[PDB]
Parts: sequence; C-alpha cells; structure tokens
Amino acid sequence: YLLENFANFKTSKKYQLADWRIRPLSKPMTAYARADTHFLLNIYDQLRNKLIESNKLAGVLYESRNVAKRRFEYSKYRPLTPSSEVYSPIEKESPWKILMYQYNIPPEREVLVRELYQWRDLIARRDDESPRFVMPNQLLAALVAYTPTDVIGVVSLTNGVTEHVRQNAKLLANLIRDALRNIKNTNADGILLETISVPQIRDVMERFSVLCNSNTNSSILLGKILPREEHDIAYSKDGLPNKVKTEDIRIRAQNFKSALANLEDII
Amino acid sequence: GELVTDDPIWMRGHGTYFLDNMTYSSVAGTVSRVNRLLSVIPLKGRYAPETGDHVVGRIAEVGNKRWKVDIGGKQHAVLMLGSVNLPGGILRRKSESDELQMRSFLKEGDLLNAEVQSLFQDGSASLHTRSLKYGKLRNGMFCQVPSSLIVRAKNHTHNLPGNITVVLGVNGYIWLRKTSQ
Amino acid sequence: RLLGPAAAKPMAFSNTTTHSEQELSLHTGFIENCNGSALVEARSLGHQTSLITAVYGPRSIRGSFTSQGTISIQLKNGLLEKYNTNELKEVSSFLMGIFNSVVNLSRYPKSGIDIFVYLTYDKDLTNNPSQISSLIPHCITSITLALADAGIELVDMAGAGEANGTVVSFIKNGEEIVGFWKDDGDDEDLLECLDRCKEQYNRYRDLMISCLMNQ
Amino acid sequence: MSTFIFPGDSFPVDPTTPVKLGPGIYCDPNTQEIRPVNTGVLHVSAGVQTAYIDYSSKRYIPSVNDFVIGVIIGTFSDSYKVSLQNFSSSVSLSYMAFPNASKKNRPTLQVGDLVYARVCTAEKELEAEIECFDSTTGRDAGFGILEDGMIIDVNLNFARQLLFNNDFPLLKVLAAHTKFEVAIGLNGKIWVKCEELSNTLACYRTIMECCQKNDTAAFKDIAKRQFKEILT
Amino acid sequence: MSLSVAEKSYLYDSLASTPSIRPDGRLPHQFRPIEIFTDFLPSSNGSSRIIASDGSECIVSIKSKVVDHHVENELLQVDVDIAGQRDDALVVETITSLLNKVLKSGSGVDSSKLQLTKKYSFKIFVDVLVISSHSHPVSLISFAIYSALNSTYLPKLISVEELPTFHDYDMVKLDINPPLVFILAVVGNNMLLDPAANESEVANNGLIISWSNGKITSPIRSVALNDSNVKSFKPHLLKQGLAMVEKYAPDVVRSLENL
Amino acid sequence: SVQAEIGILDHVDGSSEFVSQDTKVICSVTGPIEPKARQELPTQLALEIIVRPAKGVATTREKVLEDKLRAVLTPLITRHCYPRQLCQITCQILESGEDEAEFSLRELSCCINAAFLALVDAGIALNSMCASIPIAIIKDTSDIIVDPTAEQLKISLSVHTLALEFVNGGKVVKNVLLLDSNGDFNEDQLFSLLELGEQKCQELVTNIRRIIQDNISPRLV
Amino acid sequence: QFPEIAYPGKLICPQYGTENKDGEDIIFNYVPGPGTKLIQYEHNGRTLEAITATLVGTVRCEEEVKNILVSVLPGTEKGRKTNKYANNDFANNLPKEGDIVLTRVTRLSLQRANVEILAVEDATFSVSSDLGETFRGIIRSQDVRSTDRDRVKVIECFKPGDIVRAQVLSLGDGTNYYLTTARNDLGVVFARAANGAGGLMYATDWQMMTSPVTGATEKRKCAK
Amino acid sequence: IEIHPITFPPEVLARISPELSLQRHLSLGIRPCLRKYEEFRDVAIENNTLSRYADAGNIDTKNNILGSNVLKSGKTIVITSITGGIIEETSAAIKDLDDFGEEELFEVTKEEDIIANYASVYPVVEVERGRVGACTDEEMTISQKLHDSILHSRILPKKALKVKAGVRSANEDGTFSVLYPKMKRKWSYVLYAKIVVLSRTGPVFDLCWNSLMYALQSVKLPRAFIDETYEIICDQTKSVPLMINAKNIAFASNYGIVELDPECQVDIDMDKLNTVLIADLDTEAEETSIHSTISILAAPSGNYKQLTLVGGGAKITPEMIKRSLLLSRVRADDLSTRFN
RNA sequence: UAUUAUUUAUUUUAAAA
Repeated sequence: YLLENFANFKTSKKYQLADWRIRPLSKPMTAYARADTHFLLNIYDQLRNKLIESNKLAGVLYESRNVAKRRFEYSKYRPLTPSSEVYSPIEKESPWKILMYQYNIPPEREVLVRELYQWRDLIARRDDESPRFVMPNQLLAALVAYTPTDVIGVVSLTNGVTEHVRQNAKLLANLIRDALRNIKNTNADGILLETISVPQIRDVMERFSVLCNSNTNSSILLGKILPREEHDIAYSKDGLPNKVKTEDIRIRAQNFKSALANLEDII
Repeated sequence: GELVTDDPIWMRGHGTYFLDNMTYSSVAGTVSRVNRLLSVIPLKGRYAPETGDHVVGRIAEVGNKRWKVDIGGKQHAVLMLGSVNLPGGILRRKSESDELQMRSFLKEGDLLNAEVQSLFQDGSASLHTRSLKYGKLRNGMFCQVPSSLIVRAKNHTHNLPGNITVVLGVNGYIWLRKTSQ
Repeated sequence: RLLGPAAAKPMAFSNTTTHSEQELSLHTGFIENCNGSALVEARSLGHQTSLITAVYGPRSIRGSFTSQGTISIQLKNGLLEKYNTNELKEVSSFLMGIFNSVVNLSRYPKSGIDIFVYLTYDKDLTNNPSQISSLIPHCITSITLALADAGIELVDMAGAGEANGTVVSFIKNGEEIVGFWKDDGDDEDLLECLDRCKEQYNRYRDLMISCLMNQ
Repeated sequence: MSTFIFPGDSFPVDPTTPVKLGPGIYCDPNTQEIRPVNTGVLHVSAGVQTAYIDYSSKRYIPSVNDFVIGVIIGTFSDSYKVSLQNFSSSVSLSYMAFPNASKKNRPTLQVGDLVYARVCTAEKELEAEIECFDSTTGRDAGFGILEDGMIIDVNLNFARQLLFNNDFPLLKVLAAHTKFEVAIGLNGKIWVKCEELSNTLACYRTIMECCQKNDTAAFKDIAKRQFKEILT
Repeated sequence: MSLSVAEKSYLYDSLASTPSIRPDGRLPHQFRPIEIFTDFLPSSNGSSRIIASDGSECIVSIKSKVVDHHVENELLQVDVDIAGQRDDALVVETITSLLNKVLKSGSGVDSSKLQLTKKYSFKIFVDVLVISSHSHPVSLISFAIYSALNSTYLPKLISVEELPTFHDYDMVKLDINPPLVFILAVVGNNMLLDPAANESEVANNGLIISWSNGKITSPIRSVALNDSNVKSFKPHLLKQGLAMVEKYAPDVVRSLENL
Repeated sequence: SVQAEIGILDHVDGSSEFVSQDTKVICSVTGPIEPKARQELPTQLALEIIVRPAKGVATTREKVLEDKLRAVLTPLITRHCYPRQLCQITCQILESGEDEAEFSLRELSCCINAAFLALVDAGIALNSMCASIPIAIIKDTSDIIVDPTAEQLKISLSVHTLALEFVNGGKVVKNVLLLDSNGDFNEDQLFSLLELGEQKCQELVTNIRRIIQDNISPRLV
Repeated sequence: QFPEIAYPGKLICPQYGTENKDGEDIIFNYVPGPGTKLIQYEHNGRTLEAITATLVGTVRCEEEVKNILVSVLPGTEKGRKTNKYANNDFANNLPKEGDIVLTRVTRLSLQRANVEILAVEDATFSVSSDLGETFRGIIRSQDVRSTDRDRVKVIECFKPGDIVRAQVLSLGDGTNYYLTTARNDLGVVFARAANGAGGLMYATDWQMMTSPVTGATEKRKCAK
Repeated sequence: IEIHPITFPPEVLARISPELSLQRHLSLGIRPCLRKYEEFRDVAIENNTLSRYADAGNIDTKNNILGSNVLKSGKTIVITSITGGIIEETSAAIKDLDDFGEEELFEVTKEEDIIANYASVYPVVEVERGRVGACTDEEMTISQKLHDSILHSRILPKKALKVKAGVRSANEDGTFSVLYPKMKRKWSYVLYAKIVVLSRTGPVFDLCWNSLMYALQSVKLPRAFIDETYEIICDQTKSVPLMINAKNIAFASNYGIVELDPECQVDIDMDKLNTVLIADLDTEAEETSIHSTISILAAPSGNYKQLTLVGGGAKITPEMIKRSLLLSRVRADDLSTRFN
C-alpha cells in the first residue's frame, strides 16, 4: 500500500512465500528484493512529516522501541504469562488442543494427538525440518480420525503421506495401535430419607390436612352479547335468513379432514 | 488555544497540538517536560489504560469472539476469547455459536479482574485472564474511587486485618471481599 | 376526517333543569386475537363498571437474553368516564408490581407478556356532585382470569377489594399482601380496611374459579 | 424486423418455432405464454432465434458477463462491499477475485476506489458478485482500479450503445479533440481521464450533453462547441 | 452501575439478616447527608435545589397565576421533567400523577391558604427538573418541593366585584403545610428507610408513604423496586413500615423546616 | 383531450406528469432499489406508494388514496421478477382540480394515469396497460358524463372512478382494475356508465400509447 | 388422593407422603413438574415444602422409595381432543434440541438459509395474524446434506417461500436456531414454481422437483 | 410419471399456505370458515345500551353518550358510541349588508353545491390487535371511509342538525323554567363517534358501518337553552331524536371472486374455467389469498349508495356483478328490519 | 480462536516471511 500510493510503485506481490535459499536469485526476485527497501526511505520522509502534523510521532517512536526490545526465547524456556515482548515458536501449554477444535476431534482421543504432536516435533528437530514438512496438520487429523491399525493403512491415505510417515509407518502404526488399546483399557436418595425418616411424615401430612381446611349472574351490560358463539345464516330465494345448526358445520369439518389425508395416488 | 512554546525541536504529547511550526495547548492544565516530550496534563481526566495494569472491570456485553468489559476509560476494553482460562480448555463445537456458549459462565454484568495485555491504536485496552491470580470476583462488595487516587505499588491486592482482602484496581475499581484460600 | 371542528364545544348538562351487595358477572375466552380473554362486570349502588382484559403472550423477544419474563400491563380508556392518561399509567405500574410477584417469571426466559385492559364502561349514577380506586380490584380479577385462560403460570390466585379508597390485594387466602393502594380516606383506620378488603378478596377468589372450571 | 411494442400485447412470433427468451419478454409460469412486460422496440434475429425488447431504463439490474464500474464502500476480512449504483443493492467482490491473489495478502483497495469489474453471478434470490479478472477466460487487462479521472452518469441505453456498437461516433468525435482513456460500465457509468484536467472536463460536459440529446448527428457540434468554450 | 448475580446474593443475605448489614452500614432509620439550596430563581415565586449523596440532583420552581376557583378545579399542578426521559414516559407519568395527589388542593394542601377574593384564588405551578437520578426519586423530589414551598412569596392582595389588584413591592409569604413522601424498602423481614441504589435493587418490595400535618396522610403505595425479586410481604411488615415512619418523620420535619 | 409528459425529473428512475382539466399530478418511480427491513418481500417486489396533497400536510384522505392507488398498480406490476427489492412510487398533486373537502376522484384518476406512465418510463415489468377516468351523473338530467368539470361535480348525484386493464394493442379489456362509486345509483346506471366508460378508457390508452411512443422512440435506436 | 381438576393455587401434596400398604410402609417423593412449584406455607409457625399447582387443567403423575413426577397439564381432557389450545401450545412448547419442525425459507444467503419456524412435533404437531408469536432458525450450508457437506450451493437446494422439514441441531446464537436437512426425510416438502408464481411442484428425485401441469423442473433438496 | 404428494393435517395446511388451504376447501364447495359460498354471519345488536337515555325513567346524570350499539358478527366484536357537541355559527351572509346590488350579484354568481347542505360524523376507529403506537393505517382508512360515505349518502342534512335554541327563565321560586319556539344567535349539533373493534378476524369496515347505522338510529339531541358570557347549556332530560331519513340508510357487505384451479381436486379438466363467488369474507386465508373483492353499500328500494370494485385476482364478469348487487339487497333488507 | 472472525458484516492490532 505504501509503494502503490506514496511511492507510486505498482508491483506484483507473490515473491514472499518463495524459496529464498536458491542461488543465484532470479531476475524478478532480485528486483522484488531491492524494491522492499529502495523506496522505504522516501516513504519514511513522507510518513514522518505526517506524524508530526498529527502529533502521533511520539506514539510511533514509543511502539518502535517496543518492537526493537523483543527477545527471542525457546518454547521450553518461555514465560508462563503471555507477553508482547518475548517470542517463542510455541506460545501455549497445549498446542494440540487448538487442533482438536479446528478439526473436530473427540476429547477422548487427546492422548493420541498428544503423543503424535510430541513425536512429530522431536522428528522435526532431529532432521532440522518444520513440523509441517514431516507431517502437516491435514495428515495429523487423518491419523487420529481413521486410526490406521495395520502398516498398510498408514501408507494408504486419501491425501497422501509424507516421506517421514512413509519410513516410520511401522513406528507410527505401533503408536496408534498402542494408544487405542490404552483407550479400551480406560473404558443417593438416602440423604433426605434419613433426615425426616418415615414416622415424622405423619406430622408434615397432618400439618397439611388442617392447614388447608381454610380453603351466578348471566349478564350486567355486555355479558349476553360478547360470549355469544358463532351463528351462520344463509339467505333463501325469498330473502329470508336460515340459521345452520352447529351440527351441520360439524359434518363439514369431519368431512374435510377425512377427505384431506385420503390422497395417496396422483396420475 | 494559547501558545506553550515556539521551539520546533520538541515532541508533542497529550493536550498538545502542532500548528505552523509552533506548539499550542488543547486542554487546560500544567505543562509537562520530560526529555523532549512536551505535553499538557489536564486537571480532570478519565482513566488512561496502559500495558500491564491489574484492573477490575465489569462485563458489558458478550460479542463476536470477545467480551466488552467496563474498565472506566473512554471506550470499552475488549477481552478476546483466546485470552482467558476456558472451562473445558477449548470450545465444545459444533452445537452452538461462540457467543452463546460464553454466556453460560460469563454473562452481562459479571465483575472480574484482569491484566491489560496490550493497547489498540485508539487507546482501547486488551485484557487477558491467563493465570490463576485473575478470575471472577465474588464473596464481597464493590466500591469505586477515582483512578488518579491510586498510589502505585509493587502489589495490586493486599491482605487486611480482620480476614479481609482488598483489590485496589489501578483503574479506580475496588473489590472488598473475605480472604480466600 | 377526525377530531372535527375546533370551534365546537362539548355538551354541558346543568344540574338544575328537571330535578351489603356488589353484583358481579364473569366470563372468559372470547377474543381470537389473544391467548387469554376476560370480561368482568360489577354494578353496586350508583356505580357500574365493565372492563375487558386481553393477554397477548408469551411472545419470544428476538435477541433477548433475560433469565425471567417481562410483564407489560397497559390501561386504556373506553367510552365512558375517561380518566387522565397519567393516572392510568400509575395504576399500570402498580399492577405490574403485583403480577411480577404472582406470575411465574422464571418459566418464561427470553420472552415477554403484554396485558391490555380496556375500561370500556365505568358508569356512575350519583345524585349530585380518587374515583379510580373502585376499579383497581376489578382490574386485578380481570387480568388473573385472562392470564389463567392464556395458559400462563400464576403462583396462586390474586384478588383485591376497596374500603373507602383503600385497595389491598391479597394472596394465599389473605396470608400475604401483594399490593397496597389508598387514596383520600381518613386517618387511624387500617385494621378495618384490611378486614373489609380481605372478605371482599375471598369473595372474588372463589368466584373466579367458578367460571374458569365451567364452560 | 423491428417494431414498437407495449406490455400485454400479442407476441408476433408463432409458438411453433422455438424462441429464446431475452430481456423484455416474460414467460408466465402459469399459462406458459410469452408476453411482453416492457415498452420499446422488439428485436428478433432470423440457427437460434432469440427475441428481446429494447426498453429505456436507468436502474441497472445485475446480469452475468457484464462489465460494470463499481465503488468500494466496505472493507472486510475476505471481500469488499461494492456499490454499482446509488440506492441499489450492493454487490460482493472477494479478495480472491484479483490477479495474483493470496489468502495471506490483503488487496490495496480502499473505500471510494473505482474498480472496473465483471459480473460473474447474478442470482435473483442472492447478492450479486463481481470480480476483477475473468474467471472463465483468465482475462485481467483493463480490470481493476480506475485511478484519478472523472465518472459520468448515463442511462443504460447510452452506455450499451457506447460499449458494443462500434458505429457510435462519441468515441471518435472525442479522439479528434484530445487523447484520453475511457472505461464504460453497463451500469450507467463512464470513466474518462486525460493528461490535463481541462481536457477531461470537456469530455465530461460532452458525454453529459450527448446523453440527453438523442440526435446522434449532433455529437460533432457538441464537442466542437464544448472544447472551444474551455479555452476562454 | 449494574450488579452481578454474585454480589446480589451477597447483599440479600446480609440485609435480610436480623442484624441488618447495610452496604454503607447505616441504621435502618438513618438518612444520607443532603444539601439543599433555596431562593435562587428571581423570576419564580419560589425555588430550591437538592443534592443527594449519590449525585442525584433535583430543581424545583414555583410560579403563580390568578385564577377563578369556581372554574379552576385543581389549584396546585405538578409538572415533572426527568432528564434523559421523554415527557410521555411511564416513569415520568407515574410520579407526575403521584405528586399531584400528595399536593392535591383540598387534600394534602388546603386551598384556603392560597385564596384571594371570594371569586379568585392563586394557582401554584410546581415544576420539577430531575437532573440526575439513580433510584426512585419520588422521595427526593418531595424534599425539594418542601423547601421550595416553605420559601415561596406570593404578591400581596390589595382590598361590588371587580378584578383584583396587588401591591407593587410588598409580598406575602406562602404559609402552607407541605406534605412529605418517604420510600421504604423491605428486604425479607427487615424494613429499610431511604434505600440506596444497590439496596433498592435486591429489595423484595417497596413502600411509599405520605406525611402531612404531623401525621400519615393519603396517598400510600406499594410499588416494586425491581422486577427481579418481587415478593409478597406479610401485613405485619406493612404495619411495621407504616409505624416506623411515624417514629422518625418529626425528626425530618424539624431538620427540614429550619429554613 | 389530456396532456402528459415523461422523464421530467432527473434524480429518479422514472417520472411523469399527467394533466386533466385543471388536475395536475407529477409522479416519480425509483426501483428496483434496496428495501428496508420492514419492507422486503421474500419472493416478489415491494411497493412504496406515497401521494401528497397540494395544500397542507398528508392527512388520512391521502391514506385511502394510497390504498386505492396501491390496489391498481399491484396487479399491474410483475412483482415476482424482482424478489427482495423495492419500488418507490410517489405522486405529487400540484393542483387538485376539484373541491378537496368534497371530492377526490379527479385526483385519484390522475394519480393512476401518472403512476402508470412513470412506471413505463422507469422500466418496471408491467403485465399490461391501464387507463383511468372520472365519471359523474347530473341531478336534474340524469346524464352520464365522462371527465366532469369541477362545477359538474357540485351538481352531481354520484361520482365514479373507473380504472381498466388493457391488453393486445389496447383493444381487449382484460379486467376492471378499480371501479369506485359513491352517491346515488342503481344497477341500471352502473352498467350504463360501465359500458360508456369502457369505450372512453379505450380511446385513452390509444392516446396514451401515442404519448409514450412519441417520447420513448427517439430515445432508443 | 388429589382432585383431578386443578386451579392455580390449589395445594396438591407436600414433598413427602407416607402410607401403610401390605404391612410395608413406603414414603412418596413428590418433585415439582410442568405446572407446580414448591411454596412454603405457615399455619402454626413452621414452614413446609409443599407443592402448589399453577395451571388450569388436570393433574397427572408419573415415575422415573421412588420419585413421582407431579405435573398439571393445561386444559380439560375433552378440550385436548378438540385441540382448543393450539395457539397456547405453540408458545408454551418451545422447540427443544433434537425436535423436528416445519419452516419456511424467507432469506437466502450464500452460506445459509434463514427460515421461519411454523410448527413443531407434539403425525401430530402444534401450530398457532397479529399474535406476535413466531420462531426463526438458520439452515447453514454445512448442514444441508450429508454427502459432501462443504462446498454446496443453497440456491440449488432452497428458494424463498419453500416449506422445509428440518430437524433442529441446537440453539444457534440465541437469536436464531440451527437446523439441518442431512437426511432423506428432511428437506423441501412443499414448494411452488418460480418462487410461488407457478404451479404446485412435487418431489421426485433426491434433488429434483417438478410440477405436473406446467411440467417445469427445478432443482431443490427434496425429502422422500 | 405418478408421484403421491405429502399428507398434512388441516391445521398446518392453513399455516404453510393459505392459498392452498383456500382452494382445497373450495373443492368441497366450502370455505376455511366452515361456510358455503353465499353464507353470511348472523348478527346480534343492542341499541342504547351505553346511551345516556337508556332508561326513559332513570335518565343518567353524569353520562355523555347520546346513543350506542354493540354489534357482533361471527367472532368479531364492534362497540360504537356517539357523543356530541355544539358549535355557534356566525351569519356571514351578504343578506346582512342590506344592499340590493351586492345581493343580486351573489345570487347570479353563486353556483349550486348539492353536498354542501349535508354534514357527516367524525368517527374514531380503534381496532385492538395487541399492539402499541399511533393510529394504524387500518384505523385511519376506516375513519375516512365512514366519514366520506355518511356525507355522500346524505344521512345527516345540515338543517337536521340545527339547534332549536331556548331561553331558561328565573321566575319567582320556580327556580328555572325553559321555553321553546327569528333569533339572533344560532347553533348546530356536532356528532362524534368512537368505534372499538374486538377480536378482529378479517375486514371490519363493513362491520363498523353496520354498527354505526344502528347507533345513528338511536341518538337523541338534548335540547339547549341560554340563561337570562352566557354560554349554551343542554337539557338534563328533555331531548329530541335525530331525524334521520330511512330512505338513505344503507348497509355493508363484502364479496370476493375466486378462480378455481385443477391442481386441487386428466388434461381436459385442466382447461375448465370456473370462478366462484364468496360472500362476507373472513379469516386470514380469505383476506390474503382473495385479491378481487366487491364491497357494496345498499339502501332499501334497490338503491345503492357506495360500491368499490377491485379486480386484482380473477376476472370479474358482469354476471358476478349482478349477483353481488342482488346478494347485497337481501342482506340490507334483512339488517334494516331484523330488529325494528 | 485477532496470522482468529463478523455476509448485505460494529473488528476496534491483516503487519513480516
């Protein structure tokens, strides 16, 4: 945004997740790399003058010092309290708990995702790889959902396994099998009856019986006009009204409900 | 409206605005000078939250993936879902939304204490309850004092004679309760 | 059109031109719009009262998260003996303080109950010259009828009576008071007021169950 | 064959020959009869025989494969909120509807920015969707932010005649006076831009005056008089 | 502020105990400190400002009008205006209807003390302006209309029936017995006088009692203080509350008529 | 003879102005646009009908004028092809052309003709065409007159508003949209003016078709 | 021994009752149910936890020293057969979890279908105008079908105005309910062509609906 | 091919689709109101029940209603009372100028205004539907229709609302005595009506009109007099009934036109047009589905006062127009003589 | 679960790789 606006530098932004280990860098990646800092000094001059006019320069310089004061620390030696000045690759006491909610894993299989997350991390440290390289979360969820018993099941999964899983198929299969056999290994009224008992119920019932021994005009102005029921009439040919009886509409009601549900075939 | 200085070599702070290479005041108070930070401290002012404050706040509403807690500042402070000690560790989904499940244990009007984890650009506070020390207050009575009348100290809460414990929130909210375990 | 000509004046009747038992009639269930209906009528001495009460509830309030229900009672003038709108809302707040202690509010979370009382006819036949006190007991009995017809849970029945402007509403066969209203009246009198209203309360407490068990 | 028609009139096409339904005619879901609903000139093309009515309108209705000029009125987590016309219903513009899109990268578009997009979804019961690159053909040239310039309001018939019919002399009579760049949206919007503002201003006044004066032969005198006035 | 359900149960058990543990710990008959200003509106016949302990404030103005009582029914009208509320609100029309009953001409206020000729009398316009309120302010307003009516000065009358005339400078003092309204909150079996904000939120019911001429007068109400815990009360609590105001009302009138 | 114009207002989708005797009504239509939450219809188009008097504020008189004007335009619009949308039809009565305290048919008839023309200018899907005329009968000589003057209304026994629906070149009367009658009349007078009105509306649409065609044709290509 | 008919306030029985039967004393445990509440009463200065009815109808007792579910159903047994309390039964019987309801699609979003609950099971049901009593839910796209839950098209499964038979999942966000149609018997049970502007369509395939007279076909998420 | 539908009880049928439940009933010649095509609803009324002059012997003192009527048709309840006031009219006529020239110019230029000699009532409708707020669009439209129909049907001529002014005297110890008959000051009666509709189940304009026509035929104008600053006073008991011409009184009835569809009880029956006629519409099913209705105001002697013809739904043929007019007479002839 | 989310969006930290 700062390049396209303040520097007027229209650029495609795809050389971020690229592999910067390769040598020599390609001509597009060399032009992209130099562009990240070529105009940043001109952008600095513009943004600084605006922070002075807006009286926000003090806050930016304060926040900048807090960014420069960040301290890297291993996850094993990280502080227990969350802080914005210390960084760790793992900032949670149980990182596999957010995977069980992300992929909807039953809480009874937490002992499985624990032993798989810890095994995946130790393997990543041994070969100096990322945990997603040896086993992404997509494959970690499949192993705990499908629970491959045999060694063939660990290899044949719909997404496809990594090479670390392919080599450790026997070790991983022995881990899910053992963790699943440990799951199968894992799997009142007398409180109030003694206070009042039975002979004392005759007291609370006798209390009841003699406590509650202490327990028509047609119309005045509108009582004989409002509670009137429905009266339906029909005009004959001579113009005289004819009141239908409440049993005639009863015939109509039961004749409709019976003839309504009596439809089970239409050509 | 009046001029505080005509020296361009200054860093303007609160109660102070820049205009025509000169510096003016926006409030009524005393001029402060710290290194190069020029600011004006007004007389009356609400609580200004900062990073790392043992405050006491009341829940206003249960919002989308967060809570609105009444700290006493210009705006409501936000308490994110991933910043508290959840009951069962995580959410038990799918069944209900995130907001409805929060009201089961943290409804509107509940009183608690937390620490300001960080600040937003507008000055809003971001709280967190990631320790056993912070929790939901009970077994006591609530009282309120001005935030400026809170002397700074190492300890935020203190034990008092008579089996009573005081929670002096730096935002002015105090919770007097019986001493707990 | 409406209101009519502003230059017209209402008719004026001159007083110099030519010159125990409180009857009761109860009905319920006759309005199709609402859930529970009621119609109470009373004619004692030279004062006849007839009012209609409708209950629309329980209505689920969208987005509400209240633990218990909320009762809304509204008095509305009818066609004779119009009272001022301020005093009508005063009796409404007094009535809401009564049924909030009677209606099972915990049985209706995130919902409300709206009461509508229409003072359709309040006749008065005094010979020659607060008048609202004689209608509060009749309004309480009308709401309890329509609330019972609407399938709403009511902790015990509620009735009241008048004793020279003194209106007292009882519960549990007069064991506990749920409302107190007194306008004008005299001094020192209190034991006879609670007695005359309590016997009038039991007269209404069983007569409401009469029409509610029939039909 | 072109004739003026009215709603409720008899459709001058025999029900024997299959005819394609276009904008202007309506097929009753009950009587299954084809009847007009708009007022204008009826068009029938003599493999496939389609029929539609050309009616005068200004309220744009979203239709797929239409090029429109929208205004961004809302930024969100995964999509923009774009307004194709005032008071109308807003349309959706996803962040992944851009060339070289990424879920980890937010586009540099803010509110008030003019975008030239294509309608890719126009369900009547849903919100319309637009995109800044053709998802069917992979096109991306011409789509995107319209920086600076000036936008003009015209009726839908004037905008459609300017984008499709190459015989409309408005573009030609404008090039005779100044070099510019134009973007025509089927929602009644026309975005122009020149080197100097004085040239863009004269282009705005001409397109405004030519839209109300339906005399196509008068476009030459409009641009002649308009460009000659700004010199004072 | 609002109260959490945790501290709500804490106050209920402490207030309903046989030793009433008030939040501020006062006695069930002690009041909070009150500041009352009087005679500051020159354009009005009488005025007063009252400031409660919880920041509650109320302003009263008293105007007069010469009217014929043979055609004017009520000679005392109360017009309440709570800040932040509409004029047709329920919380406003109830107090407006209630204050016109405690100050009704011929009932709580005798119409004889503001009469002029056989044909004419004075009509008192009591205008109330509630700037801030935390609880039911019907008791705080009654104190304000008391100090204002006891500092009100009406023009002196100068006296075949003709229209009345008044002196240019000299004015008479309005000597009227102004009724007083008290609020009582019942919490279980304890009766509380002058309930605070948090106290009135956990109460089981409420009582409104008028007081004029050194005795209890009409009207009296039993309106609720919170729709949550509305509980019916034993008639002995009504008598205990009605008898408790008789024991401490003269202590109020003596501390209120000093001005 | 009646006068009518189209596309007079700028900031609306479709406008019109209908004149008859002395009654002048300017109508505007905007739609389909975003409806309000209390207005949206799940399957079809929602209408907002507003008629405003020439003098004073909008009273209950114009409320029944809206309800009648709504009953005419609703079956005249293909509402189903605009689901969850809104159409704002606003009629402004410039001159009443009649005694407002006594009659309101000359304004209702013009609002119908102005709304239909404005709906044509806006581009809303219309199922057919429409025409509306006022009808009255004189007291002394019980004569049926079409489009009566203001003086003839004050000497009439009954007043009538006839709104018809025309299809197929404006010759087939598909239905009778609105026939509002007030006064004194019997069954014989009804069909006498109803037959007379069907041929006076028939020449109105024939003149309306000519009016709208003289304006829309120069717009198109 | 309790009277059959009951009024709001009639004392039924305390929470403890005993009787001698066959020389074996038993104690009844009466718990409150839908239509009662434990109310303390005083007659000699000592309280008791008695059960008091608070409805208009008949009292019915069930079982789970045993416990007795004492409840009062509203109305008379003759009135329940006539179903004279249809409007009252809809509001009092809120849709619990796992119930089956008949809704109406009122709003179509790209990832959800807002509906309006019209009935609920009591096949017998219960359904109530200016009554002001109506419930609403949301049918999410993930709960439309069981085969391939993610990446669906609700425009091809529902339309505004269609009647949908869907089983509830849980209370969504308090404002709305969460429904599902991932079953063969759940889906559109009554729709009409062109958003009600056509003829009555009937379900045929698992995702195909057609009208006999008009012959037009429209894709839905039917139920059969 | 052949596919059987889904069965539904009649209760949920009316809720999921009022149009479907309407056509299903019409297949059996019945309506969802459990009535046939041309079956109305019986009415029961009580006149002067709320009036000040209810008892000829014990005339109420502190009453205001000059006449009332309590109507109930089916399950809807209509309560209509009529109060009243009096207004003093000024003589702004050119006759008082005593000039022949100006008076002759007035007679020549004056145009005839037939409806200017008639007045109307100012009704206030209050349909209780369990809501709060201002006047509903329904309440306002009904009030305007009652005012416009009363005025055009010529029920209340202005000369019929004049006040025979009196002068009450103060003779010796007879306290007061009133005498009745050109007088200087003049007066005219002003009639106010308030209508309260309860348990509304459909269109209630026809019920409000019929209830008002009964209450109008039962109002008495209290005699007025002046003392001897002197405003006018009405008599405490003496009164004169309102002289309403029974020629012009009319009654209301609404009718609808419904087209039957073959899909509700094989290809030859699909093109079988058969539009039916419904009398006295009611229930939400008929109010919403039927979009082509006819409301008529029919007076005796076959005279019609008002008629609205909306053709939104099915096509209305002259046969059903003649049928509705004739069916309107048989009800107006009944309602006008069923009680009096 | 703020590198999380709100769909006609009340998010008020979307920045780095």
